[PDB]
Amino acid sequence: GSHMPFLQTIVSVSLDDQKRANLSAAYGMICREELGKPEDFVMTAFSDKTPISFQGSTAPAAYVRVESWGEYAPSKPKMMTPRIAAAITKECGIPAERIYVFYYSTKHCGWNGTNF
Amino acid sequence: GSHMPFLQTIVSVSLDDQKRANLSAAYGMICREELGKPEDFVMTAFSDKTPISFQGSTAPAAYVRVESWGEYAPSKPKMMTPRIAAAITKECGIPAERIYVFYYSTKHCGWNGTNF
Amino acid sequence: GSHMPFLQTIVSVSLDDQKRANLSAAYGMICREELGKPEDFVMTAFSDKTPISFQGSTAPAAYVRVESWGEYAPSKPKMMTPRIAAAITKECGIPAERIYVFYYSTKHCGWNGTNF
Repeated sequence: GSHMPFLQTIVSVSLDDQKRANLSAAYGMICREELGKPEDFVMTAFSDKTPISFQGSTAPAAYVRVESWGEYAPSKPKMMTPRIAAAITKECGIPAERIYVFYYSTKHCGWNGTNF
Repeated sequence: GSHMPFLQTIVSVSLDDQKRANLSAAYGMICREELGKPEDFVMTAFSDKTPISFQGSTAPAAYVRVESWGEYAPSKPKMMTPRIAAAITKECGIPAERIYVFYYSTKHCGWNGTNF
Repeated sequence: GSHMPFLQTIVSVSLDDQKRANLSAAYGMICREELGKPEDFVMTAFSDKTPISFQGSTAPAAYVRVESWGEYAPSKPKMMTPRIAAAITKECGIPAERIYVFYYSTKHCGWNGTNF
C-alpha cells in the first residue's frame, strides 16, 4: 500500500536537537503503527523558525507535509493526524487549532538512487 | 469544492515582518475572492533567503506552492496566479518572469487534529 | 508531456555558492536530457542546513521534490533519480542510501503571471 514515508515539519518556533529527536521518534511510531510496516524507515525534515501566518495571527503555528509511495488507505491519514498534531503540541506548545497536516503520494519516488 | 488553503512562499530575497504581513493580507483576499468562501481561513508560510536558480541566474526569484482540500475548479488557479505574482512583485521586487506558482490538492488533510 | 520543471533540494549540510551553482547545472542537464526539451528552463531552490532524520541517524541526508506541469512518462523519473542522487553525492558527500527523490505534477501551474 503505502511506502517510503517522508514528513516535512514547518514551524514558526525554534526547535532544538532534543525536540527534533523527540519528534522524529514520535513520527516513526505513528508511521509504523498507522501506515503499515514495522521495520519501515521514515525520513523526517524540520524547517524551524519559518514564519507562518494563520487567522490573522503570527503566533506559533505548524504545517506538516506527509508524503509516501503509492496511495493511502483512506482510514490511515485519519488516524495519523491527531497523533502528529499531539506530538507537535507536546514538543512545541503549538495548539492543535494552529496545526495543518496534508498528505500526498506519488507512484514515482526513489531511494538509494533507484525508484521504488 | 476547495478548502483549507495553505500557501508556501519560497523567495531568495530577505522578507521582513511588514512584507510578510502584506503578503499574508494579499493571499487571504485572493483566496477568499477566487477560491471560494468569504469567512475562509488561510495558512501562509514564508521561507525567505532561500537561494533559487532560474534561467542561469540567481537574481531574486520566487516559487509558491498552493495546497488545499479537494480539487480546483479549473478556472480558479488561472485567476489566482496573476494576483499572487502581482503581490510578490510589489512586496519583493521580483519580476513576474521569475515567479513560479504550482497548485496541489489532496483528499487527506487535517486541522485541529482531525481530517477534513 | 512534462513542462516547467521545479526542483527543491532540502539538505542537512551547508551548501555554498559553488555547490549550488554545480547542482543547478547538473539538474538542468538531467532535466533537458531526461524530461524532454533542450531549450527548457528549470527552477532550482536550495534549502540547506535543514536537519533531517533517517534510520535513527541525523548524519547528512537529502530530500529532493521534483515538480512539473502535466504528468510524467513512466520511464523518465526512473532515469532521473540516479542522476539527481549522483549529483548530490558529488557535491555534498551524502551517500545515495540517505537520498530521497519524489516526483509530483499538476495541471495547474503558472509563470510570468499566467497559468500553463
